[PDB]
Amino acid sequence: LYPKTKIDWGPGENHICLKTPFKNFYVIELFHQAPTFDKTIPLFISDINNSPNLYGIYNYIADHLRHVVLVNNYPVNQINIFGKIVYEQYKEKEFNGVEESYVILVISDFIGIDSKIRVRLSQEQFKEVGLTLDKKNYGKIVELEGEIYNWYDSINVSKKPDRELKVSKITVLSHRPDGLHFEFEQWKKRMEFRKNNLVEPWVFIPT
Amino acid sequence: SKIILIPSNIPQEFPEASISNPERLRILAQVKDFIPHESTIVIDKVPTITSEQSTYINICIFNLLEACSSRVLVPGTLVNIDAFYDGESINPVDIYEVNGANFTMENIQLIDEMNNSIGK
Repeated sequence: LYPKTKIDWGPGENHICLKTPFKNFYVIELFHQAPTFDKTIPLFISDINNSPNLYGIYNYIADHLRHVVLVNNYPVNQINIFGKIVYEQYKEKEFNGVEESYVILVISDFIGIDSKIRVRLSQEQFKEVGLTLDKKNYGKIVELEGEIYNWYDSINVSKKPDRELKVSKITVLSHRPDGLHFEFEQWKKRMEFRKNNLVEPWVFIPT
Repeated sequence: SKIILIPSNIPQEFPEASISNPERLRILAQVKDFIPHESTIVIDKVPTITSEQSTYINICIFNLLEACSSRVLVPGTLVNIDAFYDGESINPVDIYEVNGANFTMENIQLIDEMNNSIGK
C-alpha cells in the first residue's frame, strides 16, 4: 500500500457549499483539490459564458472569485480558448512617459449559445504573432491562454456577468480565411476533453 | 448557432426566423453551379457526407463579388458560407473555399454533437 494523504476540512457536510439534486458545489478551500484547478484546460467559450453567477452559490465568498468560473461544478483557474477574430479595437491610454497600447478582440469558437467572449491583450503580444494593426484580422483563428475576470453581480445574484479574458498567451493558428481543419482540430480537442472530464460532475471523496 | 450540412433543411431548422429575428448561420456545401447574369451560386450538401435527401438552393452573392475570391464561384468548389437567414432569403456576409479532406466521418459526427450537446 502507498501513502494516502489526509486533511481535515472540518465536520460533516462543511466542505460542501451547496447541495444540488445533481452535484455539489464545494467550498473554496477544496478548489485546489479539483483536477481542474491551476491547470490550463481547453474549454468551449459557451461553457464559460454559461457559467453561473458565483454570488448565487458562494455569497460574500465570490468577492474573491472574480477570477474563477464553475464549468458544471469544476472550478477553473487557468483558461484556454480558441476561435475566429470577429471584432478588433485598438486603444492607446496615456501615462507618465508611459504610452501602453492594447488590443481588444471578440473571439468566437461559435458552437453552443453565446460562444463569443471579449479578450484583452497588449499590442506587443498582438504584433509578435503576426496580427496587423489595420483592422484586417477578421476571420483569423487564434488559440489563447489567460486569466478571466468576471463582473459577478452580488445584488442581482442570478444574472450572468460581463466577462473578459486577460491574455497571457496567444498563438495564431491560421492567418488564412480557410482554417476549417484547425477548427475541427480545436473543436475535437475540446469535445473529447468535455466528455472525459466535464460532463460527469466533480465528486470529492475523503481518502 | 448551428453549422448546416444540408442547405435545403435551413427553413426546417429555423421555422421562426424573420427580418425581426434573423438567424446567424454557417453553411458547408458544394457548389453545383454559378449563374453569372444573376450572381447566384447553386449549392448543395457536400456529397459523401450523408444519405439524407437534399435539394439545391440558390444564394445570390451579388454583394460579395468584389471581396469574394473567384475560386468560390467555380462549380465543384467546396465552400463555407456565413450568412443570416431572415426566414425567406439568405444574406451571405462571407464565403471561402474549404478543403475536402475536412469531410471525414469523424468530423461530420463531431458537427452533430456540437449542434445539441452544450449546456449543463
